[PDB]
Amino acid sequence: QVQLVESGGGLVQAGGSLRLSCAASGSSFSSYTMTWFRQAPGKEREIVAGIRWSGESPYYADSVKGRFTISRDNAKNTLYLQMNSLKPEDTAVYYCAARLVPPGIPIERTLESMRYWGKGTLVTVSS
Amino acid sequence: QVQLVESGGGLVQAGGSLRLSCAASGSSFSSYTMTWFRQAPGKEREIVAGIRWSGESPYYADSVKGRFTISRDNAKNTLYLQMNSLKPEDTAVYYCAARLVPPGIPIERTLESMRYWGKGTLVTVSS
Amino acid sequence: MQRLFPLRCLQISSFANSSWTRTDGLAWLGELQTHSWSNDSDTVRSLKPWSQGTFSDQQWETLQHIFRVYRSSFTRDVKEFAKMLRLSYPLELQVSAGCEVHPGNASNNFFHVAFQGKDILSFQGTSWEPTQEAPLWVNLAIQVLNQDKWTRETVQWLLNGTCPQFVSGLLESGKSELKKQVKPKAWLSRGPSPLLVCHVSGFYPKPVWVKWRGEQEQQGTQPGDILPNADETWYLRATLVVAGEAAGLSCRVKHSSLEGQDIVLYWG
Amino acid sequence: LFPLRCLQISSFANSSWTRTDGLAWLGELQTHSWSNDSDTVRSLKPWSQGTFSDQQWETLQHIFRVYRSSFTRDVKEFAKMLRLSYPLELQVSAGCEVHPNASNNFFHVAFQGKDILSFQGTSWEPTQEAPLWVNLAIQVLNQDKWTRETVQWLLNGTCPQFVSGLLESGKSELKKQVKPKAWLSRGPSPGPGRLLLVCHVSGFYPKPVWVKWMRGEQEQQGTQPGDILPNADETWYLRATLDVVAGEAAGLSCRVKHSSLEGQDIVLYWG
Amino acid sequence: IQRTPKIQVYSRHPAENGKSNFLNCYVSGFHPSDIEVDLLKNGERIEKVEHSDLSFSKDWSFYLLYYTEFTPTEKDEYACRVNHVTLSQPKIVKWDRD
Amino acid sequence: IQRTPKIQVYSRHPAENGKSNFLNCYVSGFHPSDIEVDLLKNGERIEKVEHSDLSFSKDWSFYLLYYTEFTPTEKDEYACRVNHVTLSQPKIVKWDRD
Ligand SMILES: CCCCCCCC/C=C\CCCCCCCCCCCCCC(=O)N[C@@H](COP(=O)([O-])OCC[N+](C)(C)C)[C@H](O)/C=C/CCCCCCCCCCCCC
Ligand SMILES: CCCCCCCC/C=C\CCCCCCCCCCCCCC(=O)N[C@@H](COP(=O)([O-])OCC[N+](C)(C)C)[C@H](O)/C=C/CCCCCCCCCCCCC
Ligand SMILES: *[C@@H]1O[C@H](CO)[C@@H](O)[C@H](O)[C@H]1NC(C)=O
Ligand SMILES: *[C@@H]1O[C@H](CO)[C@@H](O)[C@H](O)[C@H]1NC(C)=O
Ligand SMILES: *[C@@H]1O[C@H](CO)[C@@H](O)[C@H](O)[C@H]1NC(C)=O
Ligand SMILES: *[C@@H]1O[C@H](CO)[C@@H](O)[C@H](O)[C@H]1NC(C)=O
Repeated sequence: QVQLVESGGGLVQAGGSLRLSCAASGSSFSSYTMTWFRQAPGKEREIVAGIRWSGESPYYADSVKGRFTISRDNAKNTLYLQMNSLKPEDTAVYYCAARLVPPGIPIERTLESMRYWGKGTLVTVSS
Repeated sequence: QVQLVESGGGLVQAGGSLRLSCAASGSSFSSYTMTWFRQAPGKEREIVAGIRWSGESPYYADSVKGRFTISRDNAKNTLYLQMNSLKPEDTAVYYCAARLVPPGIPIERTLESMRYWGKGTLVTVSS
Repeated sequence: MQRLFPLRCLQISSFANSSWTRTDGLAWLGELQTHSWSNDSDTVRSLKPWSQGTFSDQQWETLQHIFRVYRSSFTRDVKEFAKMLRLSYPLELQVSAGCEVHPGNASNNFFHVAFQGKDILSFQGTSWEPTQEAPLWVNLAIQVLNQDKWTRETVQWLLNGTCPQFVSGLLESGKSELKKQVKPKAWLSRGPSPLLVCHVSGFYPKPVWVKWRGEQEQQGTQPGDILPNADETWYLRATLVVAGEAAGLSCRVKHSSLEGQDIVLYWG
Repeated sequence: LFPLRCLQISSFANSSWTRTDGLAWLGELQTHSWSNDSDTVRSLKPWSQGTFSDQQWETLQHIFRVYRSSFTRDVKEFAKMLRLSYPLELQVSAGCEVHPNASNNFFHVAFQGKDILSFQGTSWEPTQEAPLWVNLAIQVLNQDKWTRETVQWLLNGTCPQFVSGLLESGKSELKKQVKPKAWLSRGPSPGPGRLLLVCHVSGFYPKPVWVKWMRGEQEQQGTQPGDILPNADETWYLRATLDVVAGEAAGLSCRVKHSSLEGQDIVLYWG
Repeated sequence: IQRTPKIQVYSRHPAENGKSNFLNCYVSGFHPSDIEVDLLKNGERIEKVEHSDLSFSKDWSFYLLYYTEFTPTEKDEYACRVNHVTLSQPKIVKWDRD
Repeated sequence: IQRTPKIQVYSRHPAENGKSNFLNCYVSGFHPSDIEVDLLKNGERIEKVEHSDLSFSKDWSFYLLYYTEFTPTEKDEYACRVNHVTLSQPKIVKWDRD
């Protein structure tokens, strides 16, 4: 129902900024819970951020609070991850994920329920 | 029947070396056809190498011949992938896989028949 | 001091053959119909100004997409089951699902499926369960259905999460109409001698009490069915007889809207 | 020709008692035995492993060990799913034959002594005259893509290679020729004044044999051949009888043709 | 199995000649859902007839309410005509006044 | 379905009094698989009796070979006793020397 394609990855210096984007192909993109995952070298894949409907507070992993911002442009079927104050431990392959979640479910209880996944984009933080 | 756990992933410079390992839990590990797969950012998962019984020539994808070596220690229930002369295009999440294949089947015809998978480990080749 | 207003979502799916099918739905909150879902419509239609509860437009559109995909997928899955299980058309399938919010915020739900007018299976907890003494093919249907982990997760979300929050919003948005009290009007008539008949029409809500002399109520009163009016009120007929004893008999009507002022109609 | 026949006998007295036993035939010789009280398939011949390595053979042992327990578990679940009453009797006949070139295989399952389903191509197919509930079982079995792949591997790959290895490792015993020994006897009179000439032929290997009562070059078309019965030493026994008038019982002989005799037939004359 | 429909005809208000009113036909307890219901005036089908959405009870049997605006007279007779797979012919239930 | 067993008794070598030999009892074509086979010498059960593994034919019916080493004399009588659900009484098939 939804196909995901990440872009924007690349090489960036420590303390710099970089914006990731995820183009979604599907019918009702605005209804989907969208998440960002990442897998660092030698580490397990982990949730980064999550977003759903307008007015709701997005979810953020503790390691990215105050540095990363997740947002979405429903008119463009695009998910964004603005990564500021980048650290070497942010080097990872970042994955876009989606799940159709009905109302009444807290977003933190759906982070392990993603159904559609992108193929990832690599972000490398030098220095 | 078999549970697989990869380890050894990490950050490595171009031209360097790194060895991956896969711990298997099961009854008759030596009877299983063991394979390594990898999924690069933005690309589909693809076969890297395959190995079966002692005395048989292991399988290698054309892109890794002369650089990667697959081996197994049946006494330790462990599968190994020795990665030498690493290139940036070798950056991928590497997966351990297994399938119980009876005799009389060429190994090349079983690479799309893997049944048990590990969660994978990421290797990134910088520079 | 509290009354219950369960949400009942009803689905009527009819399969005349492999090429003619329709699915229609309705939503009831207590005795009031809040939604209508026609096969020729792309969306579930709201029947009340408060039918959306407290869900936002985006939350409601999410449910619209879920139900839109579900209707087409249900239709396709039934046709495959009939081919898989070699069941002959016509097929009549009904779904009764929903929940209720109890005073004190407790909640419970239900999801029952019927085939040709008989229960065959239901959703209990996180999985599908067959009805006791069900046809043999239902075991295969259960076997296939429980392999679908995405649908099982979505159904649990809807029953345990979406429905209780939806009902809570509806109980507040429609509190005026759900607690409304409409006084009935009654009148007497004659009937074929076996027969005094007492008509009661126009009351809301549904619970009512009607029985036939002074303080002694003739226990031989024949109450009919509580029949609906077009304006969401109700109608009830009560009949009663020895020809001589009829002189001096009275019809007594008890209803919540009367505030203790019972309607008393004496014959003559 | 030496086809490989793998036979399985699974009995379910009830939900708490079951046993599975198996055997393997290569041509007319039993090469393997599989008892419920054993963890492994047992070799009956020094060459029963064929040309498979120890690792290749251990792979097959693990496959059959898992298959036996899983088959037992799946049947008991089928009986509950399909409301089938115990006792249950199931038989499996699977194998292949290599032709000197094209090859063919088979996997037939019987229930209470009657065919119910078989493996055709890549999936399970019900017998034409099978009970209605078999379709539900077929539907469940065809959901298992791993078993379907493994069965196809065993029938189309493992079995033809196993037969070829066995023909090489057991070439001496499979090509063995054992000469029969014959002897004459008397039998119950077929009627008044009639005689029953009996000709015994025992100890020959392999099974194909030719025995008839003859007068010179004329074969008595009334010869009654019996069944070819097995001996404990993997040889065979055959009895041939002829009802005859006592006077005719003169100049009659029993002639035995067998491959081990290399054209030198055994001729035993009456008297 | 199939269930035959129960047919009940009644008016919203008491019948008063010359006063507008609503005639109701409540069809319930039938299965399957396919059904044809018509309101008749002197044996002819009334054009402007509305119906509630088809629903069903706890026992899975269906029910339906048909209604129409009408002004009764002394000689006019009204009836409800229902057709269903359980009926060999259309079942006509006349509206009995009083 | 049920199939009654066919019972055939025979010796490995021709009967010669005082020379060791093997007595065979071949039971075939029966269903179900549960069966009881005993070899008797002068009415008493022979102790050392072996049987091949239970097998079945193309038509799914079962067969079994029972055998024992023995040395016959002029007065000794040998028989094979078979019991099966298809048999009202145990069938005793005597070994005929001639
Ligand atoms: C819960 C209510 C919340 C508030 C509602 C407010 C509005 C109310 C108004 C109208 C209500 C009308 C009635 C609604 C009924 C309940 C709707 C529940 C929707 C659940 C959606 C789940 C996700 C989805 O819609 N799932 C669908 C799509 O899934 P999928 O695309 O991921 O995969 C499809 C393919 N696959 C092979 C199934 C994997 C899925 O296909 C449905 C399955 C149907 C499940 C029930 C079946 C029960 C048995 C049927 C009979 C079998 C035998 C037949 C023999 C002939
Ligand atoms: C034959 C190959 C050459 C070598 C031979 C060497 C000699 C061996 C000696 C003697 C053997 C004699 C018997 C042999 C029989 C054939 C063996 C074939 C083994 C195939 C193994 C497949 C993998 C496996 O072992 N299959 C098993 C394990 O799979 P699993 O662990 O993935 O679990 C599956 C669970 N699931 C829910 C089904 C998905 C599997 O459970 C059995 C399948 C049954 C297959 C046959 C079914 C036939 C019908 C059953 C009854 C239906 C009706 C019931 C009514 C009550
Ligand atoms: C299927 O049913 C519909 C409605 O009952 C009917 O119009 C149509 O002709 C039927 N089709 C077939 C192929 O019977
Ligand atoms: C119900 O809607 C579906 C989907 O639009 C359509 O295929 C079907 O023909 C409709 N049923 C009718 C018109 O009876
Ligand atoms: C089941 O079968 C076994 C073996 O025949 C028998 O001992 C037992 O009594 C049977 N019944 C139960 C309930 O185990
Ligand atoms: C056959 O073997 C299985 C597995 O070991 C065992 O559970 C079963 O009891 C055995 N059957 C017998 C002992 O009759």
